[PDB]
Amino acid sequence: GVEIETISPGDGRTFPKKGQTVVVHYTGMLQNGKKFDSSRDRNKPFKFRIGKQEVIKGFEEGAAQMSLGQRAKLTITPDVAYGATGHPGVIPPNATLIFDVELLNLE
Repeated sequence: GVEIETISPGDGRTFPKKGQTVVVHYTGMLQNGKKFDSSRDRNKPFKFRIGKQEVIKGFEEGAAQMSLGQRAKLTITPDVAYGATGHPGVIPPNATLIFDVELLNLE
């Protein structure tokens, strides 16, 4: 599953709903802190819809637990990331992933 360690608190009133577009900045890393993806490096906030499987299950689940403005570290185990396969070239098999996620807006 997903564990969340808060970095900055959110507002505690605005949580993502099912189907809702959330806008985040994120950095996706392997368990050693090696970055494999970052919206920050693109200078473009990333949008996806909660519960529509547009991102890995753990990312979606983690963001659903966050309130607007919150920044959190998500620890995501392989069964809710890329599993035993992994992502060839990108994510090794059975990889635990760490995402630094900031919830910037809900649409």
